[PDB]
Amino acid sequence: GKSHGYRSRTRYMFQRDFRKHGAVHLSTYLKVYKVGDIVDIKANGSIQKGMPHKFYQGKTGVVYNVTKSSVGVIINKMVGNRYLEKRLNLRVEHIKHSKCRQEFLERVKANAAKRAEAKAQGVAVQLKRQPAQPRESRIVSTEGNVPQTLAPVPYETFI
Amino acid sequence: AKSKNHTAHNQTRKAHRNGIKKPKTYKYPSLKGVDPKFRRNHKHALHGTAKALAAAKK
Amino acid sequence: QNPMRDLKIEKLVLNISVGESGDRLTRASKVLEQLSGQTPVQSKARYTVRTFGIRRNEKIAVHVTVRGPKAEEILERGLKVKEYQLRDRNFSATGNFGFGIDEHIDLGIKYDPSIGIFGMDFYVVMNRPGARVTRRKRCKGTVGNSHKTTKEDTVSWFKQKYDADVLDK
Amino acid sequence: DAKSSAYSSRFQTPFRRRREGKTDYYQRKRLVTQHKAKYNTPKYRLVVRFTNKDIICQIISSTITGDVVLAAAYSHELPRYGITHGLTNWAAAYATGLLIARRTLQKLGLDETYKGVEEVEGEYELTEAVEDGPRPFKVFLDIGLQRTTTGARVFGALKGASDGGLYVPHSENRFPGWDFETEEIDPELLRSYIFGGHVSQYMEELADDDEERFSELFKGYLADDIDADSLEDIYTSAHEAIRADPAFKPTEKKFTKEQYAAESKKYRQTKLSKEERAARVAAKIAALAGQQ
RNA sequence: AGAGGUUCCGGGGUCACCUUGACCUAUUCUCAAACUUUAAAUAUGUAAGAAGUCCUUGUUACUUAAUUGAACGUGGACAU
RNA sequence: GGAGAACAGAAAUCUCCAGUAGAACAAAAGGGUAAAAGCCCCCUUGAUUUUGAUUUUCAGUGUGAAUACAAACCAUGAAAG
RNA sequence: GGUUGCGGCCAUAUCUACCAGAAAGCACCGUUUCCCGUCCGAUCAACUGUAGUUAAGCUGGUAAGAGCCUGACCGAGUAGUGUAGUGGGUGACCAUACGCGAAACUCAGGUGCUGCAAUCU
Ligand SMILES: [Mg+2]
Ligand SMILES: [Mg+2]
Ligand SMILES: [Mg+2]
Ligand SMILES: [Mg+2]
Ligand SMILES: [Mg+2]
Ligand SMILES: [Mg+2]
Ligand SMILES: [Mg+2]
Ligand SMILES: [Mg+2]
Ligand SMILES: [Mg+2]
Ligand SMILES: [Mg+2]
Ligand SMILES: [Mg+2]
Ligand SMILES: [Mg+2]
Ligand SMILES: [Mg+2]
Repeated sequence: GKSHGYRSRTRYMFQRDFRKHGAVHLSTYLKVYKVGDIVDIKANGSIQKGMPHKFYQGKTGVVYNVTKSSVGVIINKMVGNRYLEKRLNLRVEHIKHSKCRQEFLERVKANAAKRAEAKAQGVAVQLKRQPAQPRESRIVSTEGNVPQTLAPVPYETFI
Repeated sequence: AKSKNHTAHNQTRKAHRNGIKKPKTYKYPSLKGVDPKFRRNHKHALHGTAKALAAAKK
Repeated sequence: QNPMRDLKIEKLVLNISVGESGDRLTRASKVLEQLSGQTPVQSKARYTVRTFGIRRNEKIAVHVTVRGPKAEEILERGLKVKEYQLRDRNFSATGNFGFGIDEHIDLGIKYDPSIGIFGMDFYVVMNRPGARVTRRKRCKGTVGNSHKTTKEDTVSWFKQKYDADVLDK
Repeated sequence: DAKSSAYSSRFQTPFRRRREGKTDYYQRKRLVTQHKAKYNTPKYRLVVRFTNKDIICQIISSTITGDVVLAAAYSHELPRYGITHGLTNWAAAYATGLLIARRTLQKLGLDETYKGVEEVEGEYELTEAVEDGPRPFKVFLDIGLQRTTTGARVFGALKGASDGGLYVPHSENRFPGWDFETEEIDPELLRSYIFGGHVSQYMEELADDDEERFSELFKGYLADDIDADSLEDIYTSAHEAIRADPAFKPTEKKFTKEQYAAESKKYRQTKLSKEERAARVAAKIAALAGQQ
């Protein structure tokens, strides 16, 4: 018989992360979630109320609703040939903020500061990120660094 | 009569024939599922804001 | 060495294990009640043996816990039965000790009905001051190594006052 | 003793204060967690702790970096209000709670409104809200680890903080004077406990039973001639002494903290370094195996 | 797979002994789809902004001890 | 598990120490849980009313099960909850 | 800098053995009329900071300590793996090309950091 329950195939994944079992520390409850905050979903297996489904662990969504002990998260789910919006009522033990968005807002603050500094001057700023450019020309010195290496090694066995 | 039971062959190809569509996000999302205590207040906050803007504009 | 490194009795716990309930164990409660001046508490059997005659949750024992000077008073009244003699055993490796007497002999007899003979177990729990630190709720710590009661310390405290000796027949 | 390396490897410690036996985290989560739609609103608790020879009342909110104290009052500054003896008794707990309530209210600017129970009668009075005004300062009681008994003096600080003007939500059935048999309170017994009636009756009974115990206990009362019927006058005078100026004058400290540090550093052992640790190991090898 | 550790823990042999099993301790050889401290590669979620950012302050019957926040805004600034 | 206590030992109850869970949580197996979710005690009926929203199987139908709220009304507790 | 109360991260904090602690704090400690709770004022409750003590808790230090944490061109670009070939090989498997890349091990270092408030030669 096929078994397809709500917590099927969740043996290792709602597991409680060796030597970090037990109580949930208080900063989880002390974080503040507002509507529009982007949050990662990672289900705490010790807290059984308000758990997400096993599909939604690892998924990242936008908070749409904030309640007494939970937040509502919108997750796009690929169903067939399209995505569907999934509204999730998850207690805040299974939710943490997205550090990608945290560093994005620090990048927004940095971009605003650099544009304000370039407006204090008269120069352009060129404030887009650029990829890893190819390396420029070098002059590798040899003083103390004479190029010294030999050939491949023979086959010895050392069993 | 014995035959093929289930396969997911060709399903991703058919899924990507007409693309995989993202759900077309909007400004002003629906307040379906948002807290009713927030909704009842927000209706009145919006009504008072529009009233005050009409009074300040006329 | 210090006045707070002094071995003192916490409790003398007095145990009568009677492998049946009802009338005989109410007599066993009566003798501990009149001996100690406190009502005793009864103990149910943990499991069923069928050879000891006991069943689960059957109240097959009584015991009482006496603290303060009243435990010291029953200590001599039990040790005269033992002729102020104990053994190389009877002393725990944790520093507690205890023995067993019969007849609860004569000291403070009541109206004395047709009860019969009731032997009993005396067990004396020894420590030093500062033993609250494992018993209190807040900051429930552990007594350090120099302050822990040992078998040598409690047998030296016994071969001191009460003037007794051990291992001698 | 002598645990295996597998035991020490797989051992998971409790946090630090569960190890120390100071904090109930099961109580703390419930006491600190706010309604998430009350987004950054702090949740203040009246921490009431009883050491030997002190009573600590604090108003504490919580951040991720740590707890934050808004106003704190101790029973050892009750000498400046007049109470010099029995600083851990039920009445000193009441006066410490009243002190932190008045101090907190004039800190927030909320003391002219919400005067609280001025004339104290031992009635179960919970602080009500002024209509078309600011609401009373809601503060939840945090007793920590100590047990709730009918008449425990942490409910003394509960009663004192509620009487000072804080809305501290409680029920009347842990105060002294509650009967187990009937669901009614004794306001006169509670009012005696407020003004130290239970100490005064024992003072007037020890002198009549055995003067030796009345010389052991209450030696400080006979030292400066505090008669047993003036306890109510002392606590009464101290209550409006508290109410007239709860502003927290601090001590002069009679030294500076740099001198304190420089003088307490002379008795703090300093950790050794790699070089003298290795020198100790090598000299241990040489001495213990220098052919005796 | 050998080493070290004395016992009416039913080794027969002092009536404390070559011919002691388990157990304990430090080692040792080899493993696990339904074992695990770890832990990839490939596959996988989200973000990379005008529906944005900052400043001022309007509404509310929500929320706060308190225009304190929340949500939506007005007005202003920022479009190689 | 170790050390002790007349009958009492392999195992009856009593006492101490070690004890990260090697126990228990109705029932499979997996997950979870130590001032607890286990054991014992006290109070109790929220195993109640009404209506939306959500999740999983899904066609994003039904049924089942569950989640977070909202208006009540209660229980509990000193209270937060 | 010590200490307390409330903590954040939850072993660099735990565990074992030993030693030290001035001041204050904390603690043990003293009492049982009241509130309260026990078989037992041991715990819990109350009262006195009074009779005493740093013995313990607590804090710090020591250990070629166990554990834990961090780092390393240490193992090791090894194992595994994505991609490629009308590559090798009877096969099992393997080498190569473009990539990603561990773990155990072995060494070295470390052994709580800190927030609010109060107090202390
Ligand atoms: Mg399955
Ligand atoms: Mg995992
Ligand atoms: Mg077919
Ligand atoms: Mg509690
Ligand atoms: Mg497999
Ligand atoms: Mg079960
Ligand atoms: Mg499990
Ligand atoms: Mg509980
Ligand atoms: Mg079903
Ligand atoms: Mg006592
Ligand atoms: Mg107490
Ligand atoms: Mg080490
Ligand atoms: Mg250390």
